[PDB]
Amino acid sequence: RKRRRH
Amino acid sequence: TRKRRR
Amino acid sequence: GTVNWSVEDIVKGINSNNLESQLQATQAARKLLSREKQPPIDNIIRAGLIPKFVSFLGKTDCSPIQFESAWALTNIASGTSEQTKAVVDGGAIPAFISLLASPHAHISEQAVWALGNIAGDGSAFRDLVIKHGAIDPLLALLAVPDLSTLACGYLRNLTWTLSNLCRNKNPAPPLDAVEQILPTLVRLLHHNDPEVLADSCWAISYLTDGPNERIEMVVKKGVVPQLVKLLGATELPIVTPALRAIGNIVTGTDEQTQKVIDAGALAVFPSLLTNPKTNIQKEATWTMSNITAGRQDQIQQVVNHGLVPFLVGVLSKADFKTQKEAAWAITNYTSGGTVEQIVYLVHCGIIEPLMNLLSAKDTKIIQVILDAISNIFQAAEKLGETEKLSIMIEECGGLDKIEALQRHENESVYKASLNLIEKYF
Repeated sequence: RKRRRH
Repeated sequence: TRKRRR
Repeated sequence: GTVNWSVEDIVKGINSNNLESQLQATQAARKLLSREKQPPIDNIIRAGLIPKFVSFLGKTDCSPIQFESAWALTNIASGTSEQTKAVVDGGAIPAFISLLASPHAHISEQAVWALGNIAGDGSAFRDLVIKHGAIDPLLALLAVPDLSTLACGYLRNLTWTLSNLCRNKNPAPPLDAVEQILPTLVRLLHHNDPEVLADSCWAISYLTDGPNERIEMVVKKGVVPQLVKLLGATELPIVTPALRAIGNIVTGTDEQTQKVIDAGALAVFPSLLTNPKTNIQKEATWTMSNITAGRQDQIQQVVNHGLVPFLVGVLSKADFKTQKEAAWAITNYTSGGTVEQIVYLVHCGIIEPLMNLLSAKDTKIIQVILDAISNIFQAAEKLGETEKLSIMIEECGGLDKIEALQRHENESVYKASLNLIEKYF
């Protein structure tokens, strides 16, 4: 899976 | 075998 | 300042030969790509900005632009497979691997994050990241006497990226890579942070999802007791991957299943088989079904832990998929169990719920239940108590269900019901 940095 | 993998 | 820029302005700034204007435009791009709703990733890609960000990754003399471009590329790589592919095609993998050794902790963290996204895309990019040599610097980042000295978020990102390097099959990760990573994974499995533990358990569950040789690679490291301990944890994000890994392990040889049993796993299943989370119950019942497919002493250890009543309870009332896993567990039990174990199973009240489940529309559960009934009848014949079992099945309304199944579309169910009725009813 993937993670976006907010 | 009766074993069942996912 | 650098808030709410247009892609036009970002391009104008990045195309200037002014490194400070480029830095401000790159930060504006980062902020645009970090917005909660609808990040314009495709617009940024069409503008041709990925090569410029990748080139900025290499400006050792300007760490701020390195960080901003790494963040922007991380956010681009977090999207669809096409956008991650665009990032990779820009040459970002070796640049991020080089940044892994940056003296600035936040830049190294961002490189870890970006590599994690890229590897998480799939098997191809996972193995490509491995071929570029990321595992060695990644693990060197964790080469400390005590993991508690590292920043929490940093350690969490490292663990998550390592989990993505263990993820995905067809093909599974390279065996040499798995062996290179497993020691650090064990150490992280003994860490105290809940998120680190969850991601380590997920990594172990990925690694144990395969042939017996992969499971053996994992269990040789001696992680099963720690996996059981975590199976007893209170945080569901930890129990879920730990239970996943334990089930995967019990899908292997009888010796690996026995390693799971010797660690005390069965004592946790009273709670897992009654857990409020439906997924936990389903996974636990599937794990039980694979454990009842083992040797007779392992079925006996299932009996001694008082888990047969819990299987009866799950069969009587639970989500349908959990009930199907319980039916599989009962059928494996009856196929491999002794006559004493089968009559004990009957004494616990399996007949009535096993029969009530014959009203299901799923044909496979009907086949499983009919096989279990035939095995129980064979045991009864070995004891000469077949008439008692027949009247027991008749009293709960089972004979009617079996007779109705005689007129079933599937041929196997047809034949099984006919045989049961003609041989015992």
